[PDB]
Amino acid sequence: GSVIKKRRKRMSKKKHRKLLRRTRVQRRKLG
Amino acid sequence: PRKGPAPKRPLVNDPVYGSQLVTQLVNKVLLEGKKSLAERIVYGALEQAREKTGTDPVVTLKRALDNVKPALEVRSRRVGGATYQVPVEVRPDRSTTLALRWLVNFSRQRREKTMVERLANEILDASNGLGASVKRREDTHKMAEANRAFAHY
Amino acid sequence: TRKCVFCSKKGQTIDYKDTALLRTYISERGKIRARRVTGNCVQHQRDIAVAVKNAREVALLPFGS
Amino acid sequence: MDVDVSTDGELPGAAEYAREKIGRLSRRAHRPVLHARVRLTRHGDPAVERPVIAQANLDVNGRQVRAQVEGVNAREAVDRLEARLRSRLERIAEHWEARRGGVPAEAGREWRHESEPARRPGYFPRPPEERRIIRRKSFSMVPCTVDEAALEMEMLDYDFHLFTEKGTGFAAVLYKGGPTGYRLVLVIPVPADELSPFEKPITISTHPAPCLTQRDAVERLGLLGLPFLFYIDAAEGRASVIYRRYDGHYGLITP
Amino acid sequence: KNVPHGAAHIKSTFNNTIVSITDPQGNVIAWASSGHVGFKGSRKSTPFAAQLAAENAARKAQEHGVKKVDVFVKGPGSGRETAIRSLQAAGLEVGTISDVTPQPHNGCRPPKRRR
RNA sequence: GGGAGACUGGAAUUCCUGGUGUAGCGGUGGAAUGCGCAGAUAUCAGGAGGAACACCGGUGGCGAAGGCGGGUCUCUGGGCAGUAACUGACGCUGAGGAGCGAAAGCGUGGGGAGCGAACAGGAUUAGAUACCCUGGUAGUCCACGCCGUAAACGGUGGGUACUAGGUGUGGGUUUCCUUCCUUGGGAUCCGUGCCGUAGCUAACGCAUUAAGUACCCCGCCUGGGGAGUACGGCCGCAAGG
Repeated sequence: GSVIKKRRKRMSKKKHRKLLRRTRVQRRKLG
Repeated sequence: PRKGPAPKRPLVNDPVYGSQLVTQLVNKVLLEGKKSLAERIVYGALEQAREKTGTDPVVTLKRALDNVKPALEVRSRRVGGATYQVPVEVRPDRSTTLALRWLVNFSRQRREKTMVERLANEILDASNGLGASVKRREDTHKMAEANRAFAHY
Repeated sequence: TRKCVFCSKKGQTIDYKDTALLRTYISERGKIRARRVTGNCVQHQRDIAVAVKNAREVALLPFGS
Repeated sequence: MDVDVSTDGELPGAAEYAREKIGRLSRRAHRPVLHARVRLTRHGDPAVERPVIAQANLDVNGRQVRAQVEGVNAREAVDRLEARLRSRLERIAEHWEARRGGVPAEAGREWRHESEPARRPGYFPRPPEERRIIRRKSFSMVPCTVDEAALEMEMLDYDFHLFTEKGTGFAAVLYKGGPTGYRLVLVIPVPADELSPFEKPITISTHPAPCLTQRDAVERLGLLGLPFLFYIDAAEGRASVIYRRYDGHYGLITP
Repeated sequence: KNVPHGAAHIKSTFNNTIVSITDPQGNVIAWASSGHVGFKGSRKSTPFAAQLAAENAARKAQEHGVKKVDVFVKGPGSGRETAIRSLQAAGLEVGTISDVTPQPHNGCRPPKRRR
């Protein structure tokens, strides 16, 4: 199939990973 | 010239000297179709050279040509998406054309107050190896030598 | 093509001691010749390669002279 | 950068907005821009959904870059025109950073229109694997002079020729010496006086033909790239000339 | 000194050629480089620069008493052909030609591919 | 080249030492950082150390999958063929569950030649947190353990029976040309490719190694985003799953 779907999925996963990197310390302090 | 070489115009010999070279010279110095004036200029220059040196116009003209005739030149060649100044061998016809063009052009920048006198002085200096056209030939040969490394393509 | 001289009824055994039988199978640079240019079967080609390597290890053939 | 805007009809404020929006693209162009013009028009018919028409023309160092857009108002048309012009200038760059991925790379991998054509020798490849020597001429070893050897060259249409010299009694090979004339190579170099008299303008190679084996001769020919190799064979002790043939094998001429 | 017989080592890389004449015990007696004959930058990767360097090294060995030499070529082909031709052309007799290029048996990791 | 352990071989890169030896070497599309003139690069001799095993070497072998080739020895798993001596349906699949599971990554202790995230400069560019160049730390390596993900793909779950062929190639048995040397050819069992019937498909294509004809068991799907995300829970040192 076309790689457009894979592009959407990788963008979503990348954004989630960046969010996790940004809030790692806050999650640890609240967890 | 995409479909092949074009035919050459067979220019005729001169009346008062009987040589192809002087006719080529008058065609080179020709401007605006004033062929009579160009012929007058060339004939006067040849007579001035004859009076100054005492010999025949044609022999000293040929000596000047051989003095200013180039054998190697430099052209911009693009190989592999990159351009270089490649030295190239010059065909005899191109060498004669370049020599005559240089002679005329450099005689046009002289300071002898008249086209006939400027042309006579330039041809005499080229015969003796002192003309600016000789210097141009020396410079173009030097430039061809300096880029010899690019001669393999 | 060519013949596997070992699959024949006169096929000499492959050993790392008999150096001439191996020298006839390596190129002039000492590299092991390919199977197609030789024509031997796969098992005999592998045995030849193993014998050549062993002979090199015991200093009987040069390492790419 | 200076821009001239030739508006039309009633477009109040469109000129200044277009001027200030388009003049910001000068830094985007990688070459100086000259006489950059813009034009704004409005469709008289109200039936057009996008009535405003914007056109822009730039002269980036002799290269004409033009764009045209439609919009519902001056601001939208100008913004779309700016985006279009930015895309065009991006595609125009032509500087090295934008022309570095299209230049042919590597040596054999990948092929392009301007990729360097493969250098092919006159002979069929026939790689060292099963190259062999399947041409062995022994045309003539009757003694000859330089002129006679040259004539025997000419009608045979062969660049080089191996004979035996008259005066020396030694084997020799003549070949075209290029613009210098012809060149003569002997098994043992001798001057011209001992060499039989001649009229052709030739020169003699000062080096002697060396002694070496068949495999060594093939290796020297491969690593030296000459059209042939003239040598004294080690085992035979006599002259020999090897040349790469027209089928890929080596042509060994022996007495 | 006087060394009638020696060896010639030619290292032709992708951007330079180095020619060194050597007393067969391994001692360099005269060397000429591609950049030593007036070239610099990419200009010194050309076969003509290899020709000039080989001729210069040949003269710098000839006045030292070297007559007959044997050549050891090395490196990817840039000007090896012209290097040996120039070595011969400068009056230096060539004994034998040997290709001795360091060929690893798949050792060390090569640098990553360019793009 | 299925796996584990032990010992060990050579080419090459790097570094060190000592000769010869000079003014450049290196690098690119072109250059500059950089190295060298305190003796570099080059060449020879010697020494130290780490990693990977050129030729053999392929659409060829083994393995359930990941994956697996320098050599030798020890221990060990699986497969195929023939005889059919033996037991006599003991078979298939398998929710959960357990085990193995590329690379990257984490912990402790070693090792560190080359390569090299990060990080420095050089260069290109309007801008270069990049592509190119010079250096370069983790890491790549070894031992014991963690994690449990991949375009972990043939994007094709496992078992069985049947349905035209033709031709490569790997392994093993046998009849006839018969020299019996020979891919001689035939027959047969087990793999691994290519082309092609019927048949199937939306088409591309698959086609005895089925995506054909049917039977048994398991997993999974019910429009696209939101989202394999939030909450809750389990595992994990952590990343995270």
